[PDB]
Amino acid sequence: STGSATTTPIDSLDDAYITPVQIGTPAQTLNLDFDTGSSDLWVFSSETTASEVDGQTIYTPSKSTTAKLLSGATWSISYGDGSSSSGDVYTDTVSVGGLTVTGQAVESAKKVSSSFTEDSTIDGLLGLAFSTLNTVSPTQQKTFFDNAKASLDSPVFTADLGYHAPGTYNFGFIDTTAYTGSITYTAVSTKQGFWEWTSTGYAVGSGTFKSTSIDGIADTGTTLLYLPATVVSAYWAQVSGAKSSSSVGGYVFPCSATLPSFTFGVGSARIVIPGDYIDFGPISTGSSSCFGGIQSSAGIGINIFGDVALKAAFVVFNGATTPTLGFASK
Repeated sequence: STGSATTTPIDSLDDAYITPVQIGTPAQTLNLDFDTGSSDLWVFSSETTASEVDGQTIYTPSKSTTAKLLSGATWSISYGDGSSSSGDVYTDTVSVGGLTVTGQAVESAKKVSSSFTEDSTIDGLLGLAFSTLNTVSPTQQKTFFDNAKASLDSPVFTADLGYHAPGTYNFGFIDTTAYTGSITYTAVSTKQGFWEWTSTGYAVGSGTFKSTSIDGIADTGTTLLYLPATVVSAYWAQVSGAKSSSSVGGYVFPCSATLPSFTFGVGSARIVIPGDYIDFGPISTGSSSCFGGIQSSAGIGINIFGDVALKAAFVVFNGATTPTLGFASK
């Protein structure tokens, strides 16, 4: 089997991407944030505290003839941005882009933190990291990909995120029309539950490439590119007036600037992030200070190849017995 679904930016900045997902019988379609940095499929629901729902579409298990309470199971997750959610668990039929999994754990939110309530466009998350990170207790549950894997034509999914445009998540096949050149594959460590890999270096603009190992995670659920402070300082030093602002929470730059590109290494290959992808717009409405899309990972404890980096590439998440990641230009 295969599936193919379009993923759409939630706003003009590509702060996140939503993909329609069919849950239950008859189908209830919710727009979920596909997150290769976590491993829970959770949704706003008929059980979510009413004051914490503000425009989201909810899953109502009592209206699904295939829903079943997973008796005794609870979940609770906290994300790197400080947001969180928790609740109980149903199993139900879940389909993405024509690919169907029966018996998928659908984690129904009883509580969500304010940033989830405040984002009316995201109806929940669909985790695509390794199932070892799934938070369901006392019986840990499998991700949608893990459940689908054996049925797929090939045990892979691909992320093709757009810059200020829709893109695609494919399951079970690699669309050879969706990228240019060849795909370079690189080793993955699953020891922390992430799609963790080692970039071979970077360049700023037209500058020379610096060969240096940068361990980090491929995380579709993180907006920005978070790298070591040395690398990030070298980037922003090429932008007149750019500075790290403790009050804003990272590097800002004059909105009048033209940003340089940023290149990262994948083995001997190179992925180029155009400068425009690094512009996250005014820090507050009408400000001439703009927020940077490359930020320091110092204090986060891990480097994160988030959407800013991933959207510059066609990315293969290879879930073969020994997982690997593939990157191609596009």
